[PDB]
Formats: sequence, structure tokens, C-alpha cells
Amino acid sequence: ANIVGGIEYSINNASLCSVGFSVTRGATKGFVTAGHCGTVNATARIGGAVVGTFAARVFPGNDRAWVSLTSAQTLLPRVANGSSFVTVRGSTEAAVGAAVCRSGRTTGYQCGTITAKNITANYAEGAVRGLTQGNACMGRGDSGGSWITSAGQAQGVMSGGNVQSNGNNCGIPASQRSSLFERLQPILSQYGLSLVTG
Repeated sequence: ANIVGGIEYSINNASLCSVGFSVTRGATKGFVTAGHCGTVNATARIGGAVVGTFAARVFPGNDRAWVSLTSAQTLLPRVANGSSFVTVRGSTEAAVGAAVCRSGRTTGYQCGTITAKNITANYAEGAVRGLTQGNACMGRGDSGGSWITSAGQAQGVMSGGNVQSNGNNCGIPASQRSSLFERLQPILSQYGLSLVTG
């Protein structure tokens, strides 16, 4: 399978999440994604085909994971935006007020601006601390997906958001949205990962 940021993958034939970013770890191919998407060794499938298994994760507290892929997989320096792509150029962290977009299998490519950093979300399982908030909207299924600036700088992975009863927060004004992502830089250093760029 071609590994692109933003696309669907299932976990143990049950849950769906979105791919965050293509990474490598020495000779190992992987992609980063949300920690709440699966437990260690849960099986990742893309289009029915098995592509790898979760290698490590931290959730709750943080919300991060990486899936180690089989050698057959093709890592690409790209995030899906409709039928077109955004190239990952690096991982410079944008400041509050910067414009940002996110990519995911439920609401597609959506954009908004970073409104706050170091936000705690209280989920059913426990507190996740240190998240960044943007007001780009999202839906259930978008978890794990890429957050990236239009300039190609990778920001983090989708964690949670104040989704309404239709499954997303796209139907309330940007002002009322709280879409939270996990920062990419601590995930890259904690697992010794390098981002695939182009």
C-alpha cells in the first residue's frame, strides 16, 4: 500500500483511524498515528491488506503511537488533500495564530488556525495533557490523521475534538470548535523516528 498522511486504516478488523505521517526508524518503515487507535501489536490493515502492527503507544497521559510496517509498504512524503497532495517538508512547529490544516478519512482535508497550546483533554480513559488546539473541524475516524501547515510543515496527529451528535464539529462555527492534536516533535524523539520528507 502507498502510505500517505490522512488515509484510513483499520485496527484488528474493528476500529478505524487515519494515518499521521510516514517515518523511518533505521531500516524500519512506520507511520505515526494516535495512541488511542490501538494497543501494542494490534494489526493495522489498509484496504483489507495487513501492512504492519502497532510497535509502541502511550495513551492516556499522551496520545501517540507508531505502527511498524512490513518491507512491502511504500512510504511517501505526502498528506492527502482530496485528489491532490501536500508534501511534507519538515516539522517546524507553528505558533499560536498560525493557519493549519488536518487530513483524515472522515471529514477529509479541513483548515483553521491554531488557537491555543498545552491543553488538557479529559477523556473517558483519563486526562491527556499538553495538546495543541486548532479550530479546523473534524469527525470520529479522523483520529491519528495529519495536522500540517499549507507550507508543508508537519504539526502533529489528530487526538480528539468537541464532536456533536452528527459525529463531527463541522456543523458549529470555527469559534466554537476545539479540535485537539498531539505535537509531532516529542513522538519523533521518544521513538527515535525520522520523518519522510520531499
